[PDB]
Amino acid sequence: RLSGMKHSAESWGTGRAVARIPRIHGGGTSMSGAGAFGNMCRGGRMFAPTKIFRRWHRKINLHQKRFAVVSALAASSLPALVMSRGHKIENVAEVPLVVEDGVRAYEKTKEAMTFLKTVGAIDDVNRVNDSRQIRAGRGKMRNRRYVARRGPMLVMPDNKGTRAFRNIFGLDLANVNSLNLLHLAPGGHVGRFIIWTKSAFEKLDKIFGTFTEP
Amino acid sequence: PTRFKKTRHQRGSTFCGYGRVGKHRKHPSGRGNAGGEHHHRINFRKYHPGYFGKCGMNHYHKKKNTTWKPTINLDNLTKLMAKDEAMKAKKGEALPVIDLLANGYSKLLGNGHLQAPCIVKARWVSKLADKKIRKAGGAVVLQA
Amino acid sequence: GSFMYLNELWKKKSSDVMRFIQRVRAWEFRHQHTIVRLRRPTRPEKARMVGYKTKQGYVVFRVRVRRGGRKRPVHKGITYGKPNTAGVLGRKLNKNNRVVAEQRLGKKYGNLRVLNSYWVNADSTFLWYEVVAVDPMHRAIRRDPRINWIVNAVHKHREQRGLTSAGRKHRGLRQKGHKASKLRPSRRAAWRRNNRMVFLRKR
Amino acid sequence: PKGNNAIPHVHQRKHWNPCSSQKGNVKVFFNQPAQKQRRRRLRLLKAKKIFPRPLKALRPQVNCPTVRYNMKRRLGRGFSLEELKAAGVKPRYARTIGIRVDRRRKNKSEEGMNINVQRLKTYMSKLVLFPLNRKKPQKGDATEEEVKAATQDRSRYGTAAVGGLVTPAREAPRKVTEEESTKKMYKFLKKNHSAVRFFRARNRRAARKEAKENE
Amino acid sequence: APVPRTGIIAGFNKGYKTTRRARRPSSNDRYALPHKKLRAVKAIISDLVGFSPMERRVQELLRVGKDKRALKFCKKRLGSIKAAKKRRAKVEEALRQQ
RNA sequence: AGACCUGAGUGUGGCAGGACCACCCGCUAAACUUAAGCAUAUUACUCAGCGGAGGAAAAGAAAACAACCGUGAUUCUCUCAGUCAGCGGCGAGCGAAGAGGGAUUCAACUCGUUGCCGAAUCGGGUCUUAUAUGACCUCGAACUGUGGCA
RNA sequence: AAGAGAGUAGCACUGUUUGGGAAUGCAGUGUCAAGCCGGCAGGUAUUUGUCUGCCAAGGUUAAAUAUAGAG
Ligand SMILES: [K+]
Ligand SMILES: [Mg+2]
Ligand SMILES: [Mg+2]
Ligand SMILES: [Mg+2]
Ligand SMILES: [Mg+2]
Ligand SMILES: [Mg+2]
Ligand SMILES: [Mg+2]
Ligand SMILES: [Mg+2]
Ligand SMILES: [Mg+2]
Ligand SMILES: [Mg+2]
Ligand SMILES: [Mg+2]
Ligand SMILES: [Mg+2]
Ligand SMILES: [Mg+2]
Ligand SMILES: [Mg+2]
Ligand SMILES: [Mg+2]
Ligand SMILES: [Mg+2]
Ligand code: NA
Repeated sequence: RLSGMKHSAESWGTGRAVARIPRIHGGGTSMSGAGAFGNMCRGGRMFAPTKIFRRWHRKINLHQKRFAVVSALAASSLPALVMSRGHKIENVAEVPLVVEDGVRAYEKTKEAMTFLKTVGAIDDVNRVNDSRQIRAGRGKMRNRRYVARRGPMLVMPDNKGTRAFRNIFGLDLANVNSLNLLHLAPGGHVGRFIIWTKSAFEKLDKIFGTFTEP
Repeated sequence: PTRFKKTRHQRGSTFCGYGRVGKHRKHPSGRGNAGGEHHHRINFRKYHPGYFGKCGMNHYHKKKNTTWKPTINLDNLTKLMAKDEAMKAKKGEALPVIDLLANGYSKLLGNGHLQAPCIVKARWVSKLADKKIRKAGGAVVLQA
Repeated sequence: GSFMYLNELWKKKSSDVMRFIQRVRAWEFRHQHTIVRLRRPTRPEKARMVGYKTKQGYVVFRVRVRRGGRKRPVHKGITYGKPNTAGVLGRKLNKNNRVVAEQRLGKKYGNLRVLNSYWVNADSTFLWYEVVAVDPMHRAIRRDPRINWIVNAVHKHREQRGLTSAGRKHRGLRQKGHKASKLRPSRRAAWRRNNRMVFLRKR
Repeated sequence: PKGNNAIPHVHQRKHWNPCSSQKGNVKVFFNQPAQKQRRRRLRLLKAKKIFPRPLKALRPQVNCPTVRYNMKRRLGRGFSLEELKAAGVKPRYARTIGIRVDRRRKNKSEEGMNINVQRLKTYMSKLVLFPLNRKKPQKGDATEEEVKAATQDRSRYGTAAVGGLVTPAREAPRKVTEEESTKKMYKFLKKNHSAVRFFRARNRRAARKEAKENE
Repeated sequence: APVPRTGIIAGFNKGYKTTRRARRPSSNDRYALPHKKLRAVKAIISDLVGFSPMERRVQELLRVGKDKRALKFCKKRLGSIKAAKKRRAKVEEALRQQ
């Protein structure tokens, strides 16, 4: 709040053959008599300084938030929309993809990689691996040095049994009890590739309800 | 967002829509509601006729919890009944009992055509409402 | 007991005998210094009522203050600005003389802690109060569970911050409820509460 | 040009905004999610330390004042002395076994007292009350088996001992009698209301009429 | 035994029906009781110190027979009509008992 | 010649003084500005000035609300509420409180006074591994009342 | 069986402060209580009679709160 205004500056007035901008007092510094306090002056105060009570956050209606999550889920069941978003699902047996519950008992990362290759989901994780690169612009100076694309998302009935799937680059884990719209539609575009476990798949009817049953 | 404002469209117009004559100066006509009876009189009299002056008695230390008294009409009573109980209420049979206090109502008014007989518990009631509910086949029970 | 007779006698300050005693005492006080140390309080029943005990570490002083209103210290009586701010002789101080006597003793003897005070005498130009003080470094004070709370550093110069009985009086803290809503924690704290602009995260 | 607008009363004429010359007077809530985590962490730590005591002490049930909230019930500050005497517990002792005591509250009714007495009797039967020293147990103290079989109440309201608040039940559907179908309820209510409203005017009329009887 | 209420919102004894209970005794009710020992102590002191200049003026007015003027004098000094009436009664008693 | 009261000198053991001052407590205290002029009003019980603490400070245990089917120390938050409360050249403008949902909460104690006792108290010295809430001594303080019980 | 804080509370004048309006709080001076039918409060002034809630003029006290140019 004090930036650019910590000077005892004053306008010289008219009759001295100079502009009427405020000028710095004193002498013997090469700064004396220079312009001050103006948004057009060097070392001056900026126009409309930014404040911290700007409205950073937003409110959204509860029903509208639930509407968006439902719509983004229905889009993930259409293979045309999945391909249009950018995922590689040419080797996937069926959409939506549902696998057995045994993947929760894995403990070694090698087992997870073998499972991904079996169901044909390894093409998408390979696409994310190759896309890794250094960000362009000032962003690489602000703790955002690397960028990468979004791969498949694996949905589990709870927040357990994820030790073997963590550390795999290009894979995301989700909990069916709290689905995030920021993950279901990255960048605002629908059609994310989702792999379901059987236990999590069977809970969808109870969590969201039907057209007649609440 | 700053990219939808008129200022983006006005880059290069030199006047931003305020005119070569007249210009954009600071506080002509004064600040706030100044001049309500001098040089702004026509606006005030035309749009806010009852602004200047007093009216009525005063009430020191008003407690609005003492005057709480919401109202409901006779024609909206079925919105409080059970979803099943209506449509099978008859003249001389068992009838649902509605408590207005538990639903947040104080006085029962008598507008409209009653749709089903019932027994209503209320604090206050109008004379027309009492007549209509009695004719239909219901009753009013006073509660405090 | 004997307290009742002493208490009821001091409720007759307008009687002939009490006026005679006070008149002689006022003449004696007029010829002493502004601050005087006493061996014993002149109103022992009143002193014990406000927290004095006959024990080592307790002391009593008598302090003199000048009666009348306040005069604004403006050169030659000239005030500037709007006429609403004029006037040099008719305005009054916002704290009472009882607390002015306490603060004068406290600022003079910095090794003591002021406890309370009470009224003693008055005349046409002077007022006299007696102040009870405690020495916090004494062994008997530090080992007494009823008074050792005053040793803690949070009670330093409590009379300069208006925390005594006299200071509470002019702050409005004798009142409660609807008579003290705008000054109850403190006048400044209430003003800060009612005037700060609040920004919720999701407004 | 001003048109047809509301007259503004925005109330922003003091120095609240921080600038180069003013400190300002503002309050923001950027610490809201961090403080939410901190309060939960402290509650969890306190529960671990005081185990197995319940987090919340027992409290009574009271009626909300004013006609607007006449029909509601909530939790009070502490149990009254008359309630404690009826239950059979001393006030000072009751404070050591997690019962809140309020010496200012008065009953004024029997329905309220009976509810709160029942709460105390239910709680006293469910108490365990570990002995002071295990080697020598006193009278009315839980044995070792009850001590090891002990859990901690975590309910935010201490209802695991007694339960929720108690209100009268709703009325079932019934049949209308014939006094109910003939009585005029507005006539009955209005007459009672008028007795209080015109008490003074009626008294003056009677006094003047009585004064005209000096014969 | 407080009066039981009716069941309606208006009229005399209005309100919801309960079972009212009598007020409990308290230690605050010891006020308004006579204070015999306090009264006796005040009598001893009043004997010792005697009268005051204000009380002598009221004494003279009562002797002449100006009761209304005595009340006006007392009310100005004490600031309350109830306080003034108590002061006049006290002086009347003392004169009678002397 | 000797006590008591009041008042000095010296000696022994201690404390105060300055800094920091964002937040907090007490005092003192403007004008620019707005009112399209201006004097009451507003800016504002704010800036400048003086004094005083802490890790927080201040407040706190009803001479409180309410008028109900009644609540129950303090502090803070949403709301009550920019108020069909109220103040104001009734102009410009200003402006709270009870109640309700919550955060916190095993939260409360005490002196004087009244009644029964009447140095049982404090300081100093010595002893008990101990400047003990212990014991003994003390023409030291204290009956112009320190302590203990209700 | 007793008692519970007096130049204190109140009142008048003057000044200031408050949304507080026949006077919300406070300060100076004058005057100055009650407690064998007590005192204070109950948001329009006075006198009289009821009802309701509390019992001033001494003291200590964690947590939930601030850090708007500090360490
Ligand atoms: K006085
Ligand atoms: Mg500057
Ligand atoms: Mg710069
Ligand atoms: Mg123009
Ligand atoms: Mg022109
Ligand atoms: Mg913080
Ligand atoms: Mg200093
Ligand atoms: Mg410091
Ligand atoms: Mg300005
Ligand atoms: Mg102007
Ligand atoms: Mg001008
Ligand atoms: Mg300052
Ligand atoms: Mg403190
Ligand atoms: Mg203001
Ligand atoms: Mg008292
Ligand atoms: Mg304190
Ligand atoms: Na102008």
